[PDB]
Order: sequence, then structure tokens, then C-alpha cells
Amino acid sequence: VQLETSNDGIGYRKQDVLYETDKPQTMDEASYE
Amino acid sequence: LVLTSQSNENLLPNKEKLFEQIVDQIKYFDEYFFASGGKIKVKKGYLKYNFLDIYKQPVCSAYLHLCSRYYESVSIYIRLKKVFNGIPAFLDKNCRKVKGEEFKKLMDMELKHYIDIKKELNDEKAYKQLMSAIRKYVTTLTKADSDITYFVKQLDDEEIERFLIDLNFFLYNGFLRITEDKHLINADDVSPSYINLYRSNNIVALYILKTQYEENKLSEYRAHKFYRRKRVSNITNDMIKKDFTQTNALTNLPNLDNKKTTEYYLKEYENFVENFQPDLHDIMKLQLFFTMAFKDCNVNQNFTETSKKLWFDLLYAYDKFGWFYIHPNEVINSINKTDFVRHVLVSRNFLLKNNDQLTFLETQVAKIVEIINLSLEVDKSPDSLDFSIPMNFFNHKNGYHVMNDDKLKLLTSYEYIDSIANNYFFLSEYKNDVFRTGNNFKLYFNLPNIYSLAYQLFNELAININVITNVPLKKYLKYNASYAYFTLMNMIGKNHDIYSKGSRFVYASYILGLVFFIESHIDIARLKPKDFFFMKQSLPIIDHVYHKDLKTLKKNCTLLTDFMKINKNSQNYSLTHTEEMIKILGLLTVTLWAKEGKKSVYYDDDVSLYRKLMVSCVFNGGETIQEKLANNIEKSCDISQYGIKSKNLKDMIDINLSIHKWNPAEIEKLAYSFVLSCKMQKLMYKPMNVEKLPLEDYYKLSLAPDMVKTYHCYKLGKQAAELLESIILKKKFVRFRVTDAIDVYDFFYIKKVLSSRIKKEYNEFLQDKRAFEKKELETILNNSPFSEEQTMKLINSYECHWFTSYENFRILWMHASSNLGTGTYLKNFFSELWQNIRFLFKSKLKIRD
Amino acid sequence: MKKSLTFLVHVNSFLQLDFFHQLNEPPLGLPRSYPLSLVLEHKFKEWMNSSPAGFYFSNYQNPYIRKDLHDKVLSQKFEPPKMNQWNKVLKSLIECAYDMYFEQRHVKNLYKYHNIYNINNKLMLMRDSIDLYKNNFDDVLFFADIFNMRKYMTATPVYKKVKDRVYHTLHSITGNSVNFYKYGIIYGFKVNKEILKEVVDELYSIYNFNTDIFTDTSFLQTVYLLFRRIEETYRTQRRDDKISVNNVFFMNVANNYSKLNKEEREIEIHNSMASRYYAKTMFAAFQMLFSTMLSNNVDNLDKAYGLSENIQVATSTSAFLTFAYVYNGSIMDSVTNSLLPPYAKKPITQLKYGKTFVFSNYFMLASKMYDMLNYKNLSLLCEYQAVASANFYSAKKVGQFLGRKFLPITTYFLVMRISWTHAFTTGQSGYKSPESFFFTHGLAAEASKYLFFYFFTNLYLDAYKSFFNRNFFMELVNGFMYAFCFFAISQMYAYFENINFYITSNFRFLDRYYGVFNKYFINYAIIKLKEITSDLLIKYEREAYLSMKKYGYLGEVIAARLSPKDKIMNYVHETNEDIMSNLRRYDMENAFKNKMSTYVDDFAFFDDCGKNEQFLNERCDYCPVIEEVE
Amino acid sequence: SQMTAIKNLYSTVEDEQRKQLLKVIIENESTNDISVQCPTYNIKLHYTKECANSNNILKCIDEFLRKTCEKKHPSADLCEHLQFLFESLKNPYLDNFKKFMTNSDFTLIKPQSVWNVPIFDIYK
Repeated sequence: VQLETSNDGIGYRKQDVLYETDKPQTMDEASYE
Repeated sequence: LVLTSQSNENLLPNKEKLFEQIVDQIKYFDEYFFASGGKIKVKKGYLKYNFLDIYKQPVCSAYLHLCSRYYESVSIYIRLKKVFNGIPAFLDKNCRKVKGEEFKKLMDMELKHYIDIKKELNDEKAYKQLMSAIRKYVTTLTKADSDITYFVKQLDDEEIERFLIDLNFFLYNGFLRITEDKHLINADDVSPSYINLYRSNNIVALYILKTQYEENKLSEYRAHKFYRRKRVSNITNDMIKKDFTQTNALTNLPNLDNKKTTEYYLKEYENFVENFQPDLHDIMKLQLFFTMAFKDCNVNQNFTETSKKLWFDLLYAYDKFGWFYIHPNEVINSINKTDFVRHVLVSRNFLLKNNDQLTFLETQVAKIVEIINLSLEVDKSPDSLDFSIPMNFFNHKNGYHVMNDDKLKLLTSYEYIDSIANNYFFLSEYKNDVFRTGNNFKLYFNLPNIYSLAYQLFNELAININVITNVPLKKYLKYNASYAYFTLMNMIGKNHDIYSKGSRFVYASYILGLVFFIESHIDIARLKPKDFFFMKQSLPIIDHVYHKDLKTLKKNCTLLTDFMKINKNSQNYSLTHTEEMIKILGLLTVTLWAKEGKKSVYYDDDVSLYRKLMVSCVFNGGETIQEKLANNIEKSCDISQYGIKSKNLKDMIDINLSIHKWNPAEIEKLAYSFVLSCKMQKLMYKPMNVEKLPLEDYYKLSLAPDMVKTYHCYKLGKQAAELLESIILKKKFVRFRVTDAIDVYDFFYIKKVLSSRIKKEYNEFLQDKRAFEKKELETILNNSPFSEEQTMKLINSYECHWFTSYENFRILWMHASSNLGTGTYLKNFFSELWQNIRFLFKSKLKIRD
Repeated sequence: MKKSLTFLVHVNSFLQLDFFHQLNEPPLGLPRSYPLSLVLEHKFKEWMNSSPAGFYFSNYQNPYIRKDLHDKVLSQKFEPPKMNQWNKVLKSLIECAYDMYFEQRHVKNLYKYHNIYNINNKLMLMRDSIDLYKNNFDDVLFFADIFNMRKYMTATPVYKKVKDRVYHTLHSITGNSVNFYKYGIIYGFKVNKEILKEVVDELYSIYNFNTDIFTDTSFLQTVYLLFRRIEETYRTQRRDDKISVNNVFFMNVANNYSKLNKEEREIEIHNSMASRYYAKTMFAAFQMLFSTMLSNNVDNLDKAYGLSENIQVATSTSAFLTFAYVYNGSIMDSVTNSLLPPYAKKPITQLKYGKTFVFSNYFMLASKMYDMLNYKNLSLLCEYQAVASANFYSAKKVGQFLGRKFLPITTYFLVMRISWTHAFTTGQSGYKSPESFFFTHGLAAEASKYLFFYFFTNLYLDAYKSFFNRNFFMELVNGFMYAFCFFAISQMYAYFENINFYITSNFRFLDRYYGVFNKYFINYAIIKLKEITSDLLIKYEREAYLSMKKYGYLGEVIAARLSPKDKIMNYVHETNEDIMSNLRRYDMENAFKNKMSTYVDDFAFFDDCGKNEQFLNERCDYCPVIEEVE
Repeated sequence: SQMTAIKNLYSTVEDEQRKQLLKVIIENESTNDISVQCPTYNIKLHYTKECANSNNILKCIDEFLRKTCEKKHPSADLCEHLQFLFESLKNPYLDNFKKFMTNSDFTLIKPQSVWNVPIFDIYK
């Protein structure tokens, strides 16, 4: 049975929420170059 | 050298002479042909003439692409006459039911009372045995193959009939049976050639010519053994020099014997028509090939008297001495054994879909090679200067061999080939249909670009190279250089691929050799926009991070000048005329890669940095500008007057070139002005140090020449970059505002000498702006030995480069905001500030009168 | 049949811009062009977010934003963004990128300054693809040939008889090597709605009357062989060779193309395209058309909305909750397409760039097919998939950083993550069989019940605040859950590039999935929808949401205990085409043996194992014994 | 994210047999799943000897780990791994762990799941 823990993971820090919004989805990488 | 422009009066007799060579190629059309109504006629006096000795006649040499269409349509008509008249002799021995005399009564196409056999033969046991009998004769001729011979036997009785109907329809009427899918086909497309048989779906007719008349008679799978045999021995230059010695051209160089090189190529036209003895009806059809081939005589697409003389030289150069851009033995060694199936199938598609567009190109080069001959016939006396300087600042090592004489000249090797490239860009007002291959009498003065023609065939190659992979080969086209260099070898060599065999292209190959090599290996504009971003955008430099990219230019340019050598051998190397004319045509294609608009390559602002330093590199024998100038200045003057250590010499030449929109012709004038000044400041002044400058020795910078001045104007720009980076990292946006962004520039106008304790000075500046301003002047005006009226003149005369324009004002902020341009909040905050900072520059702006 | 599809935009026109954008040198002082499919993939994402209906859902978590949404919905100021609003933006975007080819340094020398006659045949084709697209920009759909069964041909040409139509067997249909085009080759055409309707009624009149000679998958087989013979009667030696049919980059136009008239070039583009592309397009028209004429359950599927509160109004709450689902539908989830094994993976979900551009043009094909057949609700429901096609980038980025317990969107995509492992996770010679991914299991229908009760609680709480809950809301779910039939069923049409997907016995998937769902939904309409009040509507929400968080918690549990060495999971994710085809017949045949039932007892195991009773651990429906023979 | 972490990893890794093995993972990201899954570490201990005096099993392992960090028992691996990992989690997480060996009020051992019967499974 699940117990909700404080989000503190590598993917799950509060810093990581803002970092992945800082870089947008670059058109350079979706071109595969 | 622009033919349309009527400005120069010295060259007006030379420009007028060149047109009357081009008008005179109508006289070769008039002497054979008559225009009645809309159909072209042979003249009535020329009804009897055989037209087999046209190669002896001058109209073949003046219309090379047209004469080559002729002896395709004669060599096909001779060989298919030999085969179809071989049938009734062979029908007797290898068929029991139908004999060859019955075959002649069946299908004589003279009108009596279409040539469909089955409704006329009306005998089924004869019919299936006759179709068996013809199939025996077609498999008789194709004995040397296993795969084609397999493909002949699989044909039905009905499918061999369409071979027999169309072969007889061709020999009786001279043109093919395009009755299927007929909306597309023009008049010339019906006319017989190795392309226009294949497009007409007569593949069995190709099977005959592939086996017993032309080489590589084996199929495609055995072709990997073929081209390794057509590898030849390497030839020593002492063998080469035995041929060039007998002739010397106008440029005082060795030349091939042109009456020999013409006589070499004409043996393939002699052996086509050697033993053919025409009948009465044969001459009536040999006139028809002569009308279909030479219908398309045009004043534009003619070969003039120069390009005619050169096109035969390079054929004799390539067939004997192997003188393409890439060595012809190198190409076959580059192919792996499995891959020869892929390489031939590209050259099948590339030459089928572009034989119209190539034969337009090879004529369009012939206009520009004519004008390169006009370049050598320009009087070069008045623009020469007699005196000479001990180090070549202005002479170019890969220019003309005429221009390579060690004298300064007012028009160097560049501006000629810059003017030849200007010939394309002067445009008449009204538009022209230059591309129309029909007969025209008019001479269209607008010329389509030889590069933008040949770029469109690069687009067709680099499409057809991407058959081999599903990845688009965008950056990786440089490693698939073999798929192009085999198609080039099929063009300038004998085109061994009979399904796509056309006329030989020399001028199309010497351009598409260089156009493919420029647009694949050394092109920079179309690579990805983050990588090599600086060479794509011509700007001043403020930090010298970018010098590792500069060595890729020397890696790319020395790769290009290795490519552009016609002869690869360097043992006993010696220039010739035909190599020189192609080297000049090599410099043309490099220039047209760069120039857009009527302005020159060096002086334009639209054209990139990279093209400006590439074109300057190719003239200098593969040296960069920064290699050329540093080698010159360091031997010509002692730079240690100005404190410039010999390591950082190449950075300064880089630093000053970046000022004037990356202009090599501008900085060459600056560097030699610096060398003239370096000899004279050495005698009348005490040396200084520009890397370590005191405040008191600032007047030494006032007397410094234009290189060392701006190389110290960099040092203020580099210092203001490393404040504005370190101030942001210190303030971390806590105290960072617009007011700091004003005050960073306010230090930047005031501070004139690089300081050791930079952050110490800036805190002194924020406390007292005006009193720190007096501290600079009271040091300089007291310590300089000149009068203070004089010293204030020397300060105000010198202006640092970052101030005078808005763009040079800009990039100091753009250096920091790109160095901190990762995050959207980091980047668009720096887009927020720069609008406010634009208000600062209006306050600074003054006018000097 | 020939006049039905007119190919508007040629390949080598559009191939130059998306596959070969590196070859195009940009106009001066301007950056390198990105490929046109990416710009139409990326401006499509930025179009929805700037369009107002997309603005509310991307900011649905902020309460003050979404109340402006609900107030427009109840006051009927809301519409989902019609793609007639998209196509006008698309006409500007393509005419830019075409003019950014025509303002190139090398085209402008040849094209602008000189007369257009006899120019290089691309430069004319690069013009005529504009002039055709400008005149008919609303009808144009774009497609991509991803899946190719190419033969081998010996490369010295054979004399082809004119009457010889080689594609007359199913041995001429079969492919030795299978070539995926992952970087995408995009072309365009136009569907003539009337002339197609006058064809596919006459083919359905042949099949229905002459059932003596046809079965379901025999007639579908033989229409595609007509659609290779019509593909071959356009092939001539003038346009292309034998070899240049198989190789797309070897295709060009006739060598005498530039000298033809404007009326003759346009007929040449249609003829030059359909020598290589008449099969895949015209079968894609025929597959959606022929199946929905057969299955009797489409009328029962579209009168669900259309009687009470139809979606054609496009301002009702019925039109809101459907689009509110589809925008969080994220048509085929970017999480789940990384989950699905390569046989059950759609061909369109393999394009390296330009997925949403193909999908949004692909589903509007299916909308026009249902607009032919008077199914105007399904004509509208295909649009929503094409309109909500922008969030294919969003579904990937949800599972990365966005808060799991915060977003209902995240808890939806985590449960749907497990729905493609539902009979897989019970495994704790692989004795289990692979479950049918073409079927949508019980968790997927429950997960869409979550987003309905998530949104309709957010709608109703703003209605009683600002301003017949029994018979109206019953006609709302009867609308809504019978949409989820269609979003599950139309996955089978996406596999249209191959015929060998459809040949299985479950050809009319639209009937037998409907009855399975109708048995499920009536069993949900009887019990949980028996009593409906306002108090129950909140009650059924958090009862589901806690279970969705419970079902969502399973994937964090099970995946940590997995092992790579399963004898089945090596076999399911094979890429050998001889194994790829053994599974695609298997999951289609073994589809409906699975059931739409979710068991609470799936992960409680019996600790004691009688050897005869060792099966009770397993808990699948279809449990064939797998016995090791050595 | 985890996707960025493997991309950050790719610069550091120094074996081509590893770099090719990491390249194929990062290259196939949009088409194929990538998940980071931890291994279990098992805390071996004598139950009745250790957990006799402690109030909870949660309290019990804490009184076990403090014996091992201060200190041959086969939990010698874990207290290495903690001091290695808390060295990497530099300032906040090393201090509270160093404070953990002092204060007996602290519990590092905390339940991730709601516990139900049975507590242990006794292996027949």
C-alpha cells in the first residue's frame, strides 16, 4: 500500500522542475543533428 | 571583362571582336541549312553530299555537343543496319520454315497497294518459328554475356516482334516508334541516341550494341572487373613533357599540339564511318540525322574559337595523362567490390535525367572560357607598376601565370576573375529564355550563372547519392565522395555505361567536379546553426576563443587546393597552358561560390566571413591570409618595436581583419602600410609594448599605426567583456540592473589602458566618475613630452572601434548575453535589458567635422 | 478510380524541403532552414497553445484560469479549434518555406531573372507545387510512405510490354526486404469526394451481391491488386525505370517536363506521383470506406451523441468533455509508443521528425471518409484526434518532471502505461502468452472514465456555484463512452501501409469490439449509473482517483522487480520480419479471447502450491499450456 | 531529469565498450523506454539478538547501523555505501547523517509502505 513520500528525487527535485522548463524543446535536437 | 558594359575604351576593340566570333557561328549554320516555312531544309546544292566527313569540316569543331549528337545517330544507324541486314542471311541457315527472301517480301516498308507481321504472315507455325529464329539471332550476337542472354530468351514471340517492327521502322524512316505515351515527347526526343533508345523502351536494341560493338560488354555484376582493368599505369612527368614541348601558347607556357589532340578525338568519329558505303536511300537518312542533330544550332550555345581549341586538349589530357581533379585511378581504388552495383545505378539515373541539363551546361562554360581568353589579351601595361617590393604582399601565387611576375600591379589577379564573375550579374532590363535549346538567331546578353546552373546539378547528385542510405547524409556527404567521382568519370571519360551513354562532357565535369567538392567538403553555410556559427556570420571579434575554428579553414582550404591541381604528380612538375586555363576556371567557380550582387567578394557585406577567407586562401597557394601576412611582416620589419610577440602575431592579423567586415584586400593595404610605418617608426621612435602598456606611454599608441591601434582597441574590448561577465556572476542578479549596464559602458568609454587590478579601478569609478576621468588626462597630458594642445589632438583623433557604429557598440553586451544564454529566464532577461541600453548610445553620439 | 485522387503536391517538391533541407542554402544574412516537416510540427504545437481553446487546457491546473474556461462552456462561448482555422495558417507557412526556397541565391539567378521556359525541372516543379497548393489549400492532405515491401530486381532492364500489368498475383505483391522510411517522405494529394463515393459504392455493390466469390479478406485483397495495376498503368519508361520505382530518390519527372503547358504540367504531377503512390493513398481511402460500410454497429455508435445533444453544435458541454478528453488523450501516448513492441507499433509513430504533421493530416483523411458516409459525428470525432495531435510532445514530457501526485494528467498516463502490460505483469518457455495490444483492455476504459469524472466534476461544481441530472448526464456518458469505442477502434486503420495486418479473421474489428464494449458499458450503465445525484458524482470521482493512484502505483512496483531474461519478452520485441508477422496475426486472432474485466485479486497470490494447482498463480483469461520438449 | 543525467554521464564515461553501450541507449530515447531502477541492498541481522530491546523494527535497524558505522559483520557493505553516497550529496545530507550517529531520537529507517500482516514472511 502506497505512502506518499516527500518528492526529493533526481528527476523529482524542485530544482529539476524549473530546469526542464528553462531549456525549451530545441529544434536542433528534434532534427537529429 | 563584362561584355555588355560599354565603359572601358581600351577594351572596346577587344570586346567587339569577341562578339563577331559568336555571330560568325551562324555562318556555319547558314552554309548547310535552309529554313523554309518552319521546317529546316538542307540546301538544294547539298542534296548529294554524304555528310560522313563532317568531322573534317569545321562545323563539327564549332558545334561540339551537336556534332556528338550526330555521330551517335550515325553510329547507331550503321550498326543497326548491319544487324537487320544480317537477319535474312542468317534466317536461311537457322530457320527451316521461313527463309530470308520471304522476310524481305514481308516487311519492305515501301508502300504497296503498318508492318504487323501476324496479320500479314497469317501462318502460326511459321510465326512462332520465325520469332524463335529472330531470338536465335539476337542470342547469337549476345553470346559474350550470360545475364543479358538470359534476359533475351525470356522474351515472348510478341515481345520480340516489337523489337523487329521498331528496328525496321527505324532503318526505313530514321526515327523511332514513340507511339506509346506520346504527350511528353518533343521532336528531338524521337531522334536516335543511346539515351533516346532507352527512354523509348527498346532495350533489345541496346542489348545488341552492348555486346558486340561497345566495350564493357559484360553485365553490371561483372563491371567491377572492368573498371579495374581500365586503370592504367601512372605516367612520369618526363613522359608528359615530351608532348607539351612542341607548342608554346600566347601565355609563353607549354601547350599540347592542338592538331594532334584534335586528331586523337576524331579517330572515334572516323571508325564509326570507316567502312560504311552509303546507298542512295542511306544518304537521304544521313541527311535526316544531320538535320535532327544540327537543328539546335544556336548563337548562345556555340563553341567559340577558343573553347573549341581547349575542349580537345582536356580530352587528350584526361584519356592519356589522367588529368581530372580527382585522379582516375584513385576513384576505382576507392570503391569496394560489392559497391560497384550501387555506383553504376546512380550514374544511370544521373545521366538519364540530366543529359539535357548537362549539354546546356557544357556550352555555357564555353562562353566563359572564351572570356578568360579575353582576360589574357587585355593590355596589362597601364595597370602594372614598375617598382617591386622584396616580399610579395600583393602578388598571388595561384593567379595568372602572366600576372605572377613579381611587380606590384593596380589590378591584381583577383579583380580580373572578380570581373569575370561580374559578367553574370550585370543584367539587361528584359527577361530572356536562354534555356530554350531551339534554333535562335538572337544573341541574348544576359548569361545564367555558371555556378547556379552547376549547383542545381549538385542538388540532383546529392539526391541520388541518398539512395544508398535512409539517413539524409547531410554532413556525411563528404564520405560518400565516391558516388559522385564515379559519375564524373563516366562523363569526362568514355561513358562506358551504354544505357546512359551520352556525349563526353569536359566543361561540365571540370565544374561539377569543383561544384560538388565545394558544396560537400568545404561548404559552411548549410551546416547546423550552432556549430561553426561564427564563420557563418561576419562580425568583429571581442574574445579570441574562435581560433580553433580558424585552423579548420586551413584544413579545408589546403584540402581544396590539393583538389584543384589538374596534375597530381610533383616529381619534375611544370605548368602548362591547359592546366592554367582550368586553374583560372577553377578560380572562377570559387569566386561565384562567394559573390552575390555586382559588388566584389572582398568588399560585400552580405557574403559570409568564411567565403571571404576561403577565396583569399585559394589565390595564396593554400596559405591562409594569416599565414601569408605573418610570414611577410615578421621578415620585413621588427615587430618587437611594438611589443608584439611572434606567437600573437597571427592573432593581431586576425584581430584587424575582423574590424573591416573580414576583408583581405583591406587588411593587405593595412599590413603593408604597417610595414612601411614599422620601418619608419623604428628609426624615429623608442619602442613600446602593447600587451603591457603604461598610462604614461599612451602617447606611444597615438603614434602607432592602424594595426597596433586596433589591436589595443581589442584589449579594451576584451577587458570590458571580462568585467561584464564577472560583474553579472558577482551580482548574480541581486544588484544587477540597467544602471550597472550603463556604468559598465561608462567605464568602457573612460578606461583607455588595460589595467591589472580591474575590479579595483571600477569600484573607484562608481564612487567618482568625473574625478576618475581627470585622473586619466592628468597622467597623459603631463607625462607625454608633447604640448597639451597637441596631446589632446592625438587623443581625440584616435577612436576605438567599438564606439563608432551601433553594431560595434552592440556585441559587448551580446558577448555576455550569449555567454549566459542558456536558460529562457537567463536569455530573455538579457533581451529585456538591451532595449534600455539602446537609449545610452544616443547620448554618446557625436559627429566629427 | 483514376480520376478520384489528384496528387496535388509532388514528392520531389516536398522531399527537397523536409528530407533535404541541408542541401538548400539559405537566402543571405539569414539562418539555415530547418526542415519543413519540423516547422510544420513545431508551429502546429505553437498554434494550439495560441489558439484560445488550447490555452485553457495547457493552464488547466491554475484555478483562476480554468474558471474562465468553464464559464465560457456553460455560456457556450467555447469551441475546440477547427482545423479550418489551422489550414489558413498552413497556407502562409508553406508559401513562406516555398519562397524561402525561391529567394535562394541559386534559384533566383535562374528563375527570377530569366524566362521560365526549359529551366531545370525541379525549379519548375518547385513552382507548380506552390501554384497547385495555393489554389486548393483546404482539400490537401499530406502522407508519408513509411512501410515498404520492396522486391529485388536485377539491374539490367527488361523490355516491359505496354499491356503487361505485372502486379496480377499475390506473389507480385510480396516483399523480400522490408524498408522502413523513418526520416519521412511527405507528399500531398486531394480527395474528390463525389467521384470516390461513386466508386466505393460500386465496389460495395459488387461485394454485397457477389458474396458467392468473395469473403471479407479476399475482396480487400483484390481491390489492392487493382490498386497496384492502376499504379502500374501510370508507370512508363519515359518517367522512370524498373529500378527508379523501388528507389524513391531516383524518381524524377519527365525530361521534357519544363517545355509543357500549365494544363499539361498539372496532369504530369498527378501522373508522376501515382506511378509510385497510387496504391498507398487510394487503399487508405478504401480501407476506412469499405470497413464502415460492412459493420452494422456504426449507426449505433453515432446516434449515441446525435439524438440528445449532438457535437455538431460544438458549443455544448457534450462537445466540451469530448475534446477535453482528446486533448489529454494525446492520441497515441508518447509514453506508450516507447512501451509498445515493434510489431504492434504503428508505422506513423516511427517518423524521426514530423509525427504530428502526418497525424493531423492523417486523421483528417478519416474525417472526410466519415463525412462522405453521413457519419457527421465521426466526421467530427476524427478531427479532434487531428486537432489534439499537437500534444504528442506533451505526453512525453509529463512523465519526466511534472508532479505525479499533483497532476490528474500524470496519473492518467501512468495507468495507461500499465494498460499495455496488463496481462503481462501477472507472470510472477514463458508460460504466459503475449496479450493483444490491438485490443484495449479494461484499464484503458477505466482510465477514460477517470478523465470524464475528473472534468465533469470540475464542470458541475461551477454550474451549481454560478447558476435533470438524471436523464441528461446519462445521455452524456452514453455519448462519451461510445466515443472511446471509436478512439480504440480507429487504431486498426493506422496500419494501412501493409495489407497483411488486415487479412486476419477479425477483419470487421468495428463490430466485435463494439459488442465487447457494449457488454461492458451496459454492465456499467446498470450498476454504477443506477443512482445519480450530485453527491454521488463527487463520490464516484475520488473512489476512482484513489484507485487510479493505486493502479498507477503498480508500475513503480512491478518494474523494479523485472528481469531481462524472459523467454517471451525477448520474443515479443523481435524485429525479424518473419517473427514480426507471426505476432501481428496472433494478436488480431487472439484479440477477442481477452476480456474487458479488471480484477482486484490479480496480484494476491496463493502461497501454497499444489503441483496440479500451480495454474492459480497465473490469472490470464487465455492460458494455453506451453510444454518444453527435449 | 533522468534523461539529462545519462546525457551528463556520457561525457564522464571513458570506455568505448561502455560509450557505445551508452550511446545506443541515449540514441533510442524517443522510440524506446529508458528507466532507472535501483538494486536492493539486503540488511542481514540476527533478529532476536538485536531487536529485543528496541521499540520498533524501524527503531531496531538504526541501533544496528550505528554499531556498524562506528566500527566482521556482513553489513559492512552498506555503511561504506552510505558514506560514499553522502559524500556525493555534499552539504545537507552528510551533516544530518553525521548528526545521526549522535542523537538517539533520530530514525533513519522509515516505512515507505503502509504495513500489513504478516510483518515477516517465515520461509518454510
